[PDB]
Amino acid sequence: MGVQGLWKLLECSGRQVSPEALEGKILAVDISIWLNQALKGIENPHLLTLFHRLCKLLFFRIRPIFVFDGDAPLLKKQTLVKRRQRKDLLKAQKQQQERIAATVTGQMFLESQELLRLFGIPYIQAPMEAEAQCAILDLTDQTSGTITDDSAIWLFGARHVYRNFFNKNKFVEYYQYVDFHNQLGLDRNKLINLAYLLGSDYTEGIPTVGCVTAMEILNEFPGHGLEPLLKFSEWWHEAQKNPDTKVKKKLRTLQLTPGFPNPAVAEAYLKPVVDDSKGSFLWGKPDLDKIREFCQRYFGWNRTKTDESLFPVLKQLDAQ
Repeated sequence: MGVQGLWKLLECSGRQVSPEALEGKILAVDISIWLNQALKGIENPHLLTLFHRLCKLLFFRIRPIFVFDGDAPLLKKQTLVKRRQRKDLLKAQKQQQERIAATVTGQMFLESQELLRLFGIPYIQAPMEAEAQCAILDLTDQTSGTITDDSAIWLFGARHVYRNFFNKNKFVEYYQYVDFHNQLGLDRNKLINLAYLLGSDYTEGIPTVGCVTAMEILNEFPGHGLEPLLKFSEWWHEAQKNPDTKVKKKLRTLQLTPGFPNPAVAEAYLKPVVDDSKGSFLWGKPDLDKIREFCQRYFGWNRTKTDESLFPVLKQLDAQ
């Protein structure tokens, strides 16, 4: 999700840790990555995965806050419209394609929230981007960080990220921004400029521009904030207009969108819509009896089958 493979660049800034390290931490959990994965495709396997995942969290005495997406921002809605209409090649025919998609994500929102309530796990509906709201819970010190596999959080200014926390590999990667800012020399603004080139949810990139081509462009036009891309654009708009060899001749062959770099994109990552207010989050003891019913209704699980998974979690919670 987000950018094509920003994770590849950050590999070397990631300490591996044991789930046991996360014990006691308040952590934002991004559920929107799960919702999206499950939207494509045994009955209710999405809920089963959520069920297991919740057990892992509570078993390791993590106090998670689930964050669901609010309204999609303008740039996102626009870039999804261009890109879906670039893949194909009536006006109310796609309006029905978005209405069925909106009920399916609508049920899945409700089903997940039910399960969370039952496990005493608090959730919030972010205003805009969950990732951004998770990022601001991070910055306000309301969480000790975010559990997500979406590299986008970094662009919304996340400090602490736990990645691959739900994997068949089962090595939890812990990243802090501070460590990749010092060890790979990669700041927030550089990561944003990379969005502009590699392409993101807020902007399509430049077609033939990979991790390597992109980094070359930022090293070729050193600057602060958006300056590097502004100089790149100026030079390119000037090495187009006037028809004498130079090292980064590769760039002359690239063809960018007219308004690039549109500062609206940087603005959306830098000053996103979020709830800065200090919230009162609570954590309930899981309603064993109501989870048994849920598992009966959704998985067709007898009590015992539910109990097999649930008890180890509960007994594991009743030590400090």
